[PDB]
Amino acid sequence: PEYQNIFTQVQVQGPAELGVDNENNLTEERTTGTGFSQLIGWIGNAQLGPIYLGWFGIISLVTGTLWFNIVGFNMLSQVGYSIPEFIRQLFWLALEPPSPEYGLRMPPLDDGGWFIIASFFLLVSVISWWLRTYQLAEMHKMGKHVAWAFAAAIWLFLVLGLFRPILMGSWSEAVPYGIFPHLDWTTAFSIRYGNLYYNPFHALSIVFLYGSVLLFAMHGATILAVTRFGGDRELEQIYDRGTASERAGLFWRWTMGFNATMEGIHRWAWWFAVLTPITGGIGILLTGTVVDNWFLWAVEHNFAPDYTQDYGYEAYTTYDGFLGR
Amino acid sequence: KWFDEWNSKNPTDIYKPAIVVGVAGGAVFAAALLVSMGQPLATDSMQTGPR
Amino acid sequence: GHVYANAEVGVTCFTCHRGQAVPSEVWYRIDPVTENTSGWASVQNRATSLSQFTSLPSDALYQYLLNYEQIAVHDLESRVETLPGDPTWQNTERTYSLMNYF
Amino acid sequence: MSKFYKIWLIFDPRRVFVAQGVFLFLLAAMIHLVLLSTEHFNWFELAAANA
Amino acid sequence: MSKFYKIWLIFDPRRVFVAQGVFLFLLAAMIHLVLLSTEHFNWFELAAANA
Amino acid sequence: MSKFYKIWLIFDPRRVFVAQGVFLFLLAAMIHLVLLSTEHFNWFELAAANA
Amino acid sequence: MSKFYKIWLIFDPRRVFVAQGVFLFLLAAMIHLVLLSTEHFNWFELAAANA
Amino acid sequence: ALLSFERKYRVRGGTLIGGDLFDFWVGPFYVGFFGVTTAFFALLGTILIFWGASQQGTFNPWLINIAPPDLSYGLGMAPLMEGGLWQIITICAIGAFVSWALREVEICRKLGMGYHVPFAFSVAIFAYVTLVVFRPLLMGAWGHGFPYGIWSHLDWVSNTGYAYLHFHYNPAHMLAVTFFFTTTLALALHGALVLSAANPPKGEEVKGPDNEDTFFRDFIGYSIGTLGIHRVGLLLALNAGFWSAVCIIISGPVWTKGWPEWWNWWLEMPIWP
Amino acid sequence: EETFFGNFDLASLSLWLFYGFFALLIYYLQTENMREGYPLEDEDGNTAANQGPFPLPKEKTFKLQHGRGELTLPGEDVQRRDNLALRKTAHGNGFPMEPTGDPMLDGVGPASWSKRRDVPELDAHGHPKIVPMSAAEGFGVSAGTDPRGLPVMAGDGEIVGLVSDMWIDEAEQLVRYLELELDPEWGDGKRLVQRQMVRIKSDRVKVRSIYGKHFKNVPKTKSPNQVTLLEEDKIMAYYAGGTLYADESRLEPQL
Amino acid sequence: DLSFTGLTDEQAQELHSVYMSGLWLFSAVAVVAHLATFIWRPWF
Amino acid sequence: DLSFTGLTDEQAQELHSVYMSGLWLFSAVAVVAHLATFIWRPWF
Amino acid sequence: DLSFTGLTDEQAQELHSVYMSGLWLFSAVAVVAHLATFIWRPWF
Amino acid sequence: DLSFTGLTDEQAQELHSVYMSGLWLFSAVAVVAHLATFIWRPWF
Ligand code: BCL
Ligand code: BCL
Ligand SMILES: CC[C@H]1c2cc3[nH]c4c(c3C)C(=O)[C@H](C(=O)OC)c4c3nc(cc4[nH]c(cc(n2)[C@@H]1C)c(C(C)=O)c4C)[C@@H](C)[C@@H]3CCC(=O)OC/C=C(\C)CCC[C@H](C)CCC[C@H](C)CCCC(C)C
Ligand SMILES: CC[C@H]1c2cc3[nH]c4c(c3C)C(=O)[C@H](C(=O)OC)c4c3nc(cc4[nH]c(cc(n2)[C@@H]1C)c(C(C)=O)c4C)[C@@H](C)[C@@H]3CCC(=O)OC/C=C(\C)CCC[C@H](C)CCC[C@H](C)CCCC(C)C
Ligand SMILES: CC[C@H]1c2cc3[nH]c4c(c3C)C(=O)[C@H](C(=O)OC)c4c3nc(cc4[nH]c(cc(n2)[C@@H]1C)c(C(C)=O)c4C)[C@@H](C)[C@@H]3CCC(=O)OC/C=C(\C)CCC[C@H](C)CCC[C@H](C)CCCC(C)C
Ligand SMILES: COC1=C(OC)C(=O)C(C/C=C(\C)CC/C=C(\C)CC/C=C(\C)CC/C=C(\C)CC/C=C(\C)CC/C=C(\C)CC/C=C(/C)CC/C=C(\C)CC/C=C(\C)CCC=C(C)C)=C(C)C1=O
Ligand SMILES: COC(C)(C)C(=O)C/C=C(\C)CC/C=C(\C)CC/C=C(\C)CCCC/C(C)=C/CCC(C)CC/C=C(\C)CCC=C(C)C
Ligand SMILES: COC(C)(C)C(=O)C/C=C(\C)CC/C=C(\C)CC/C=C(\C)CCCC/C(C)=C/CCC(C)CC/C=C(\C)CCC=C(C)C
Ligand SMILES: COC(C)(C)C(=O)C/C=C(\C)CC/C=C(\C)CC/C=C(\C)CCCC/C(C)=C/CCC(C)CC/C=C(\C)CCC=C(C)C
Ligand SMILES: COC(C)(C)C(=O)C/C=C(\C)CC/C=C(\C)CC/C=C(\C)CCCC/C(C)=C/CC[C@H](C)CC/C=C(\C)CCC=C(C)C
Ligand SMILES: COC(C)(C)C(=O)C/C=C(\C)CC/C=C(\C)CC/C=C(\C)CCCC/C(C)=C\CCC(C)CC/C=C(\C)CCC=C(C)C
Ligand SMILES: [Fe+3]
Repeated sequence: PEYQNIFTQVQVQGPAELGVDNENNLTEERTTGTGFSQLIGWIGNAQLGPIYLGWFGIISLVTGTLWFNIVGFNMLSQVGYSIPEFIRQLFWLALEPPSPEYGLRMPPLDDGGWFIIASFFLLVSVISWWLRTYQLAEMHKMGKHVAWAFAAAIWLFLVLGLFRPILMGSWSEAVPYGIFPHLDWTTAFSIRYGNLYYNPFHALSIVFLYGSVLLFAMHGATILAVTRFGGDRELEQIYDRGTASERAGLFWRWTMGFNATMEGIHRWAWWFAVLTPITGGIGILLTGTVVDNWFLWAVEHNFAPDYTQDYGYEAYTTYDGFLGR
Repeated sequence: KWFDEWNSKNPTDIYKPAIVVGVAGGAVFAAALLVSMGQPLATDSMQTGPR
Repeated sequence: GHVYANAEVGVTCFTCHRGQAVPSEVWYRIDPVTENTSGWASVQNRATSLSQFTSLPSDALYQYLLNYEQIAVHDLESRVETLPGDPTWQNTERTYSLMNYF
Repeated sequence: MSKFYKIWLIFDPRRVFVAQGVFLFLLAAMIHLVLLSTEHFNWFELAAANA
Repeated sequence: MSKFYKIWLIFDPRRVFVAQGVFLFLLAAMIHLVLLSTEHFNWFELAAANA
Repeated sequence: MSKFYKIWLIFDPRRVFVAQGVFLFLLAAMIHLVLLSTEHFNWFELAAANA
Repeated sequence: MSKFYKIWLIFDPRRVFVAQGVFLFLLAAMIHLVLLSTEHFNWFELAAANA
Repeated sequence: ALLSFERKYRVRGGTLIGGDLFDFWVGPFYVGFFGVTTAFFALLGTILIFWGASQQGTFNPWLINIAPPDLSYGLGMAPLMEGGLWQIITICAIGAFVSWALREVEICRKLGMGYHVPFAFSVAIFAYVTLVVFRPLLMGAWGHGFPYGIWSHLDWVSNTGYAYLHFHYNPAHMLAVTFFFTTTLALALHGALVLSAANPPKGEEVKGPDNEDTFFRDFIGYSIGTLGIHRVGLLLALNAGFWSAVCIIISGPVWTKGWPEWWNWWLEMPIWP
Repeated sequence: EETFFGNFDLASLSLWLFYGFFALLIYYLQTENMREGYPLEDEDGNTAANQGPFPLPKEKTFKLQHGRGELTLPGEDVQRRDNLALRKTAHGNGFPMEPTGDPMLDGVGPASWSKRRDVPELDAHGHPKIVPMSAAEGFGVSAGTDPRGLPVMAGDGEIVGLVSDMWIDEAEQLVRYLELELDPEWGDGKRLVQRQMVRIKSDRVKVRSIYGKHFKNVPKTKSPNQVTLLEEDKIMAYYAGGTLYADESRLEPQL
Repeated sequence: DLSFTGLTDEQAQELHSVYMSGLWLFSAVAVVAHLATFIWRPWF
Repeated sequence: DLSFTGLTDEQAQELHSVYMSGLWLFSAVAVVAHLATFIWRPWF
Repeated sequence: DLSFTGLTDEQAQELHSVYMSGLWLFSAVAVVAHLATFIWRPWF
Repeated sequence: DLSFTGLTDEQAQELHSVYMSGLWLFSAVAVVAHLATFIWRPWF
């Protein structure tokens, strides 16, 4: 068949690209040293490095390492410092939030103090990383879209861990640090407050998540299908329209009756992705503080379905009949 | 004695058989494997609520 | 009302015992399952013989089926005034462990 | 019936014979497998054992 | 008004005709279906009861 | 009413005919299926019960 | 009625014949299957029951 | 009405079947053989849904519910008012989806493009068919499919998840959820980077691909390129769909107990003391 | 919690506010995507009587690099073609157009090109972005099969020449074009093929879109060291038009 | 003279005559159907 | 005269004549079918 | 005369004759089949 | 005198005369195999 442009047929390699610079003097803080990986060169660029070292990046790295080490050493001490049993039960361990009886007060190290210290370090690390992503775009003389979309996810992060426990008045409302233990928190949160399906903001969040995955499938396929016209060079197509953009627009116009531009599709993508954590955080913040049972709320607002048939197995079959006796 | 027909008029012999072969050998036979992979373990279900 | 729920089904010795002096599936109290922990952190985060392959609390069957603690956790109105002492998501996890056992 | 030979004035024999051979095989194999998958016709019942 | 014919100097008749056809059919189907959701005006059920 | 022939100066028959062909068959299938979901007018079940 | 032959001045017969064949075969298969889905008109079960 | 550059692309030819019997446009929409079939199937399905709604007793969009038959009917046909309508609508929907994909193929052929979009849509079609055809066929009853209602098809998901107790412990569900989250994150980053290149602060010149490559190597130390990002996004979305289908198809016919129990192979390996 | 009236609480107010916001956002997003290709026209070239539900956006300005000036959109369609060898097949709207002469040589249908600028695309240094490999310092093949010297196979199975060079993108380290040297029996000079329409094997290079007799009419570059945007559009459109116009069986129904 | 569609005054009058005739025929059929239905099952 | 399709008056008259000839035959067949069905199983 | 397919009047008449012949033969076969089926197992 | 393959009437006849014998030999072998297998285990 025709070439489909999924893996590159042949690779070429030249001198390493050290990057652009301006009066801001970015070269001062950049590391020296690059590598080439031929395995990842089949799908994308092969060059590895260099990287930018600032104050925000170093602070974020140190605080994140501290948070990781605190969680890990607590998990190790919880098992008796036995390494084989630490490995055997890795997915089941966690560092647990404090008990409900302490409110917002500082608990003992045995019953949530380490949890609070680790949470403080993680918060510092994430905020420092956001500051770094803002500063880099400021020094490159570009727009601030990356920082604003990272801030939309940080909103749901903060609502889950900081704002809602303060509004409810207890640090015991936060999420435990563990793999199976945080999936237990998700299910228990859904059960405790009725049914999270009947939360309209959870439904809006699902709408936007599904839509973003659908949009990425569409955009990736469309750009790969017009690459024979040089379609992957999107910026030059924005500055000087070519036949790739026209064919890409006309496909969707003839398919569903309307289309986009080469620059306008990225606005659609940016909004569908960012709208997911915003609606999610609004939905989470309203639970427990305003609404305590979402199914009863749905019954009150008349969008809960009604069923006529009966419940129980004896209305449909017999115990002997199921067993085959 | 007709070698003056083949050498004079040449195409591709193996193109249509490759179609037949990628149709049955391909689709039909593999379908069998996939169905006969999960269905050998039959299951029965008991209803406890409305349809 | 329980053993004769649908038909005549009693209990004899050969219902818990099945030829053994000690019947199978008997349980003990194991509540402190991790070390260096004090409260809600002391009962759950471990795969034990009482937790049903999950990391849910191993405290159940001792507060519910031996002691008398409330199992229900739900609110019975769409909007209620939350008070301290009301059920939390940890009580919900304990009930979830009991229902897994059921 | 007497004029059935004019088929070779429509279809090229070279590309027909290879496809026909590719079809007759992949028919016989399917029939043999269908016979094997049954109990009464599996002949690996008198086989798979030596006294 | 005798000047109503000037609506065709603003709207294209080709698009208005299509829109009108779709609208009229959908409205008729909607009314016919609303009648059948009642007990007094469902003619199938009335036919069944009268026998 | 005597000038209704002028619709063909507005619409090309090539699109109109395919539109009408889709619409009429859709209508027929819908009506037959609606009749088949009642008790009084389901002829397949009436034939069985009458025997 | 005597001028119905002018339908072939609107639509190409080469394209009409293929579509008509597809439509007729699909309709025949659908009706046969609908008959097979009942009890009174399933001739595979009737043969088993009668003899 | 046409776009300013559209007329030179509207040529004749490139059809799988039909020729010029259906080769035209209606407004912006292209019509073909598969356009005709799509219209028929979609209209019949919608009208049948509304007939079922009228016979149910409610026209409320939140409350309409058309359900599959009981489990005692097996793989046979049910009465139309007790589950047969759902089966007819399912057949119509499958026909409509396949017709939509083939119409997309015809449009791709006429425009001279690759066939990536119909191939990507085929995976979503495959997930739907797994939900309504393959799993009920393996489980032995058409009544295992989800109902057609805006709020009643969430109750099906809830009850099916809680029938394996704790569904978060399904490993294939874990893989699918991870792929979904990663796809969304990648889409956000890609849109942001392109917009930031094309829309600098006021009074500044626009940027180029070198600038984008430099921002991401400074940011995280690696850049995937303007061609690799589209491949990666397509692959992530397709993997999400495929693993969703796998996770649902293993829950009924292959595993019967609760999902936490599956990890007993890890918890009891001989290598542990 | 209490209700203002009826069942109206904070959740309902938040929901209605989100509904209003989403309506405004949908309007903005649809309007931002109408900066190219408007207003609409009919099949005869005149402005259409219908223009839609959404009004046209206001103007925005770009500032280009390397002293190319400004770009304000929406504006006049500067990428428009002048004389198209096309004919109408109906007196109304909604029907296809028919080529007048040779669609592959006239650039219509899937062989269409857009009128881009007659200058090469530049990198950050201000040099032409795409360069032949013979004039790139320190570049070489690092993986895969090197296609230089291998023969080129046409779509009908004819050998037309040999691969003589590759044109690479220095900034992004990627191969963009393959350069061929035509045999005297199949034309004269050198031609370019985009990397996205070829398959490199161990002994040959295969091009399936066009036939052997179509290789002499591929558009040529003006200079042996660079290519402009117009030239690229004209070359890639030519190669893509063959997927429909190379053979009569590729255009008629497949059934 | 104002015209968005390119039509003329006389053309618009001629089109409107036939359109109104079709409307009146449709309305007459609907009136007869409504009267028959009212005699069959009154709703007032 | 107004003509979006390019047809003349006589061509439109011929086409309408044949079209109505088809319509009336379809309607007569449907009327016969409806009468037979009503005799078999009335709905009024 | 109006023609979109390129056929003439005589060719259209000649084609329609054979098409009608095929349609009538198909209908006759279907009628015989329906009669036999009704005799075997009557609906209505 | 059609020839979509470049053969002449006599050459096609000679080719068919060999094809038929090749088919009949396969038929005879299959008949004997089916007789043997039916003797092993009848299916009618
Ligand atoms: C108690 C509930 C259980 C649970 C029960 C289930 C069950 C059971 C299922 C999953 C499924 C899924 N779960 Mg889980 N799941 C739970 C909690 C979660 C959580 C979480 C806690 O955050 C997440 C993120 C998810 C997410 C997921 C995805 C991995 C997956 C969704 C399928 C999908 O996208 O296929 C997308 C594909 C499709 C089906 C779309 C098909 C589209 C078709 C082809 C097009 C239609 C066109 C349309 C008619 C046109 C209309 C528009 C026109 C204008 C008319 N689950 C809980 C714990 N989960 C589902 C799954 O994987 O099924 C495949 C599933 O069945
Ligand atoms: C039984 C389970 C309950 C349920 C319980 C919940 C709960 C509880 C929640 C979700 C939430 C969500 N649910 Mg739900 N949900 C259920 C079933 C489903 C189903 C389904 C059945 O199909 C689906 C598809 C979903 C889908 C979703 C998502 C749409 C949504 C998460 C938002 C998001 O963007 O996440 C993406 C996640 C984030 C962005 C989190 C923040 C991440 C930050 C930025 C990380 C920082 C970096 C890190 C600390 C450093 C790493 C170190 C590195 C190594 C360097 N739910 C059922 C009904 N659902 C969430 C929500 O918003 O609800 C309204 C939520 O809280
Ligand atoms: C999914 C997005 C996350 C991410 C990922 C990420 N980090 C990365 C990469 C990627 C994809 C690299 O390719 C690059 C790297 O070299 O990884 C091995 C790197 C890296 N960026 C880093 C920092 C970093 N980025 C961070 C952020 C993030 N980048 C995001 C959260 C963070 C966090 C979580 O806060 C940190 C700590 C390190 C993890 C690593 C350091 C790379 C560096 O210092 O310079 C470039 C590399 C060299 C010095 C030359 C080669 C040596 C390599 C470090 C090892 C591999 C070489 C081997 C020959 C190739 C094998 C293939 C590799 C792909 C593994
Ligand atoms: C629009 C919402 C979506 C989204 C967006 C989003 N996320 C983002 C961004 C954006 C726009 C960033 O710009 C930022 C980023 O850096 O992207 C590359 C990021 C990011 N999203 C992340 C995570 C994340 N996002 C998630 C979700 C989402 N992100 C949503 C779907 C999720 C989930 C649960 O779905 C997760 C888990 C990070 C990868 C990154 C933020 C990095 C950060 O804040 O790091 C802080 C630093 C530390 C805590 C230090 C950790 C120390 C480590 C223990 C070791 C050092 C790091 C090392 C490189 C790792 C180990 C490597 C080994 C080889 C040794
Ligand atoms: C991994 C693959 C992802 C994906 C990809 C994808 N979808 C696609 C495409 C691609 C690549 C297209 O090209 C195609 C398109 O044209 O998009 C604009 C499409 C498409 N995916 C769509 C929707 C969609 N995609 C979804 C998901 C996904 N799409 C995945 C996440 C979802 C969900 C639930 O997450 C939905 C709802 C459509 C907008 C579109 C194709 C729809 C279409 O045109 O169908 C033709 C038929 C009709 C016009 C209507 C038919 C009506 C039926 C006959 C009756 C109703 C039956 C139905 C079962 C009832 C359901 C009731 C509910 C309450 C449950
Ligand atoms: C860079 O590149 C890219 C682009 O480019 C620059 C792009 O743009 C895009 C595209 C992306 C976007 C535009 C972003 C926004 C997209 C989304 C949010 C995705 C979600 C989409 C939707 C919610 C809407 C999708 C709508 C659908 C599926 C419905 C549309 C379909 C119809 C109305 C029916 C289609 C018509 C047919 C089949 C023809 C009619 C049939 C006939 C037989 C004709 C005969 C006529 C009749 C029977 C009657 C008349 C018919 C009419 C009028 C048709 C209308 C129907 C009615 C009922 C009135 C991408 C990805 C891209 O990466
Ligand atoms: C029960 O319900 C279900 C759905 C399960 C069904 O089973 C439904 C089934 C159907 C609806 C079935 C429908 C079946 C049909 C419509 C069948 C139709 C069959 C035919 C029309 C068959 C035709 C066969 C013709 C054959 C075999 C012709 C052979 C011809 C030749 C071998 C001669 C070759 C020609 C030559 C050499 C030409 C000479 C060349 C020259 C150049 C002169
Ligand atoms: C009861 O509630 C529910 C919802 C269930 C319903 O059932 C509701 C139902 C409705 C609301 C139904 C509504 C139905 C209609 C509005 C139906 C309308 C039907 C028609 C207008 C039918 C018209 C048919 C016309 C035909 C068949 C005309 C011509 C056919 C020909 C074959 C003529 C061919 C012409 C040629 C060849 C011309 C060539 C001449 C030249 C000179 C080239
Ligand atoms: C019960 O309810 C449900 C919904 C289940 C139903 O079953 C409903 C079903 C329907 C509503 C069904 C409706 C069905 C129809 C409308 C059917 C219509 C069928 C036809 C019009 C069939 C026409 C067939 C015509 C044929 C076969 C014609 C010709 C055949 C030939 C072989 C002629 C060959 C012609 C030649 C050679 C011409 C060559 C001439 C030259 C000059 C070259
Ligand atoms: C009870 O409550 C609920 C909600 C359930 C309801 O049911 C509410 C319902 C409503 C509120 C309903 C409202 C309905 C309307 C407002 C309906 C209006 C309907 C019309 C105005 C219909 C008009 C139809 C006109 C027609 C068909 C006229 C003419 C057509 C033609 C003449 C076609 C021929 C045209 C030609 C030849 C023009 C060409 C002429 C030339 C000179 C070229
Ligand atoms: C011991 O062995 C070594 C050394 C190798 C190790 O270090 C091993 C380490 C491990 C094996 C570590 C394993 C770690 C995990 C599996 C961690 C899993 C973590 C999570 C799933 C965490 C989720 C966290 C948060 C969630 C879900 C939401 C929100 C959180 C927050 C917003 C947190 C912020 C907290 C704040 C703001 C409170 C601060 C309080 C103040 C008073 C300032
Ligand atoms: Fe992109």
